[PDB]
Amino acid sequence: AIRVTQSDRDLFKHLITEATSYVSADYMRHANERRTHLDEALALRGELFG
Amino acid sequence: TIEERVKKIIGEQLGVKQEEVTNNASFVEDLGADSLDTVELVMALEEEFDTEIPDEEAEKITTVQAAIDYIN
Amino acid sequence: EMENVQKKLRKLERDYYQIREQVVSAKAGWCAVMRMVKDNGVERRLHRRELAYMEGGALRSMSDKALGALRLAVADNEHLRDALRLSEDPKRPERKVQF
Amino acid sequence: LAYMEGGALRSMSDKALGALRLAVADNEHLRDALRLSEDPKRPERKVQF
Ligand SMILES: *P(=O)(O)OCC(C)(C)[C@@H](O)C(=O)NCCC(=O)NCCS
Repeated sequence: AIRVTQSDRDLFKHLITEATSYVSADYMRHANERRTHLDEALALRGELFG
Repeated sequence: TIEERVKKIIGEQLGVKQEEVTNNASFVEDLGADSLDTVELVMALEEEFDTEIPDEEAEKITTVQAAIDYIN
Repeated sequence: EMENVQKKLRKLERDYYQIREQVVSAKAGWCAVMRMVKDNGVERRLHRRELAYMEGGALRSMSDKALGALRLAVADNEHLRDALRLSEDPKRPERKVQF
Repeated sequence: LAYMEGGALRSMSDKALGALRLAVADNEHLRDALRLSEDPKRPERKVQF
């Protein structure tokens, strides 16, 4: 039982951590860049209006 | 037409269904558009009709009815 | 002087319109991107908000390193491997969500 | 490669370095060269590696 559980725990830990890192990174960069573009657009809009 | 272009824009800027977006469908509650979502929605609406809205006049708009009213 | 300044004003108007259009398209795409992860991926796994304070470069670099490892990790499952390999295309991001 | 932008080059380099880290666990020498070269501002380092 110990062997089975150890093997499966290690495998799931590894795969989950790697996949999460990989995919959340691209997601979060998309999000941050969209936010930054919005911020830049707001700055431009305010300066243009002024 | 304008009254359907508004729904198209609102939907694809919030992901909400065409049915959910009635004239009275308030964005923050009915469509769940939060601060940046509301800003982006007004941005896309300005793009759709290549027109600009005053800051206070733009923020005043918070409902599909008010949005169309200002647009038309 | 004022006319000279209005010249810069018009240039800035053009720039702002460009930025506006870009952000509009970005939000339109992100809508479907979110509605993919909207299926219970967002909460604690795919969205990681602590990462909000870094730039595209670092995120992409670490993503590439993670993929370099994961591809060997996913050597087994052919269809999962295919999802990984295809989503490897940065131009079509939501693939990686589906993967 | 002149016909691609810097972002693509950086992505490719990092993607290669990932598999390199996985593989190099065998040899100390290549591992040391890697652990020194991976920093950006030391291209010569990578070359030695
Ligand atoms: P959300 O809670 O992130 O809020 C976004 C925002 C309403 C603060 C933003 O869209 C905004 O309006 N920023 C600019 C405010 C303004 O009128 N600034 C003056 C010109 S720079």
